Amino acid sequence: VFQEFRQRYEILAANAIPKGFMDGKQACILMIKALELDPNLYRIGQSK
Amino acid sequence: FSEEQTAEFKEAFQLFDRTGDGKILYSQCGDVMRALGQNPTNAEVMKVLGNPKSDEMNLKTLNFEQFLPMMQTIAKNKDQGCFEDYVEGLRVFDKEGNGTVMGAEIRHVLVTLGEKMTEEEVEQLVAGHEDSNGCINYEELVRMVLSG
Amino acid sequence: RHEMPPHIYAIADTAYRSMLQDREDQSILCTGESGAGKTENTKKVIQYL
Amino acid sequence: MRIMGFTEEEQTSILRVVSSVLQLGNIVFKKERNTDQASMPDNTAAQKVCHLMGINVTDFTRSILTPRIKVGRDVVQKAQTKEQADFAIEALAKAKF
Repeated sequence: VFQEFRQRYEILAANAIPKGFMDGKQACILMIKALELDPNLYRIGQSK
Repeated sequence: FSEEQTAEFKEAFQLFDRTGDGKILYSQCGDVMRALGQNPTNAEVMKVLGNPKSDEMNLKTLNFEQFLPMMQTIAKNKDQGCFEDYVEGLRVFDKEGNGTVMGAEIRHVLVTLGEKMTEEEVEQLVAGHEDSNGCINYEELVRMVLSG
Repeated sequence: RHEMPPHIYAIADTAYRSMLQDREDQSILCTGESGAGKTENTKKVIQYL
Repeated sequence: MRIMGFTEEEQTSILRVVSSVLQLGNIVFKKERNTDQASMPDNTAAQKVCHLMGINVTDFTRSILTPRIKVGRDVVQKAQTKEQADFAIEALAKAKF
């Protein structure tokens, strides 16, 4: 789910997210972009 | 570096000498280094200790002459783990984010992870801060350890 | 699971932790023809949990 | 209220729960042509709410969008829609106030 991913893996890319309270969707987007992983190995769902 | 603080350095070095001349065991001199604010992991200590073995560490001491380049190499770290690291990692280490962290889990994951320490080490570390909930406020203890 | 080698204890652990985290009730279904040992695994999981 | 004998910490907690019930309005739900069940597009408002409320966000929005009802003796998990979820959160605001 959106929220669990970031809270579980913000510790990995700590500098990724802004310190403000941002929704899990965009936070996950930005953190995964900051991971620089291939687009095919994963997918963004509308809820997961 | 400078003789500015080398006086305190000398008195501390000779303070913990078992022979009283300027020869202090490798474990002991690392402990003094850590007591001097400069507290690195024993890994880089052995790395700059000529990569000795435990026997050499407990048999071979060090003069004050080589102690200066030794703290010089220690000062080449120029930084250690940050405070935000510790607070966020302990916050995400708890099970429910209840402003605190359980005690027994902390003791276990401290004596049984990465650098190994004895049980009484982390015991007197957490000692005094215990509570009936078993969930200690990680913030106060981590800032006490950082500032202290 | 990825840490430990494969075992049914790891299966039960994963099921329980998933139920705890996602709050979704987990379930376990053992299958196989009679004589393949559908029984021992179940009671072992029982004592494990 | 200070003359009444109200400590500062309970005053701040009162102000924070009033903050919570104020923020409760900004919760928005989205309908989908599939089933039109309640969906949270951007829970940052609910995020801040449950944050200053002292409850997890995930289980909270799960319970809201999915109510753990109980029929007979077995629990059932249905799906919520715009009307029932909005009514539920508004009744929650009423009860909290």
